[PDB]
Amino acid sequence: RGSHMCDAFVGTWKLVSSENFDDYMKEVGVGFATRKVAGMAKPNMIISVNGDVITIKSESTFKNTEISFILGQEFDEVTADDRKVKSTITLDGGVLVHVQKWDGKSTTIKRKREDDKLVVECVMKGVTSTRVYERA
Ligand SMILES: O=C(O)c1cc(F)ccc1Nc1cccc(Cl)c1-c1ccccc1
Repeated sequence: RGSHMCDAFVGTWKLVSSENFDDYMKEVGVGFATRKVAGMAKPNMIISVNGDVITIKSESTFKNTEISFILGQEFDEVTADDRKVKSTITLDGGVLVHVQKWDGKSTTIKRKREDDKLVVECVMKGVTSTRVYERA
């Protein structure tokens, strides 16, 4: 089994900057106490690929979470803020596009490589948050 373009995401990443994330969590519907505690967190993101299966882990003082998935195939996810969502992740021109649907709501998380960084864009309606990660 050979290399894949998405191996560019593989590695250990740490959060280095965040913008508008509190507003993004508000639009998602995250309650007060969770927003305050989660807004303080500096998560590590650990991405690995094994065959068709991509695994993304998030570790922080707030919560430790993990998702494993195959591109284009819907799965059940319990988010860090305790939402139970249906998720589908696909590869669009080098960008991992992650859509979560729940309670009639929808949010989109994009992960992309920019220079030596992994840039995350969290979009909920008209509210966007940027989370920038660097190699740990
Ligand atoms: O935290 C990131 O950067 C991130 C990146 C992603 F690609 C996808 C999700 C992310 N985090 C969250 C999304 C919604 C709600 C919450 Cl509470 C979190 C969250 C906050 C603090 C610690 C752990 C998780």
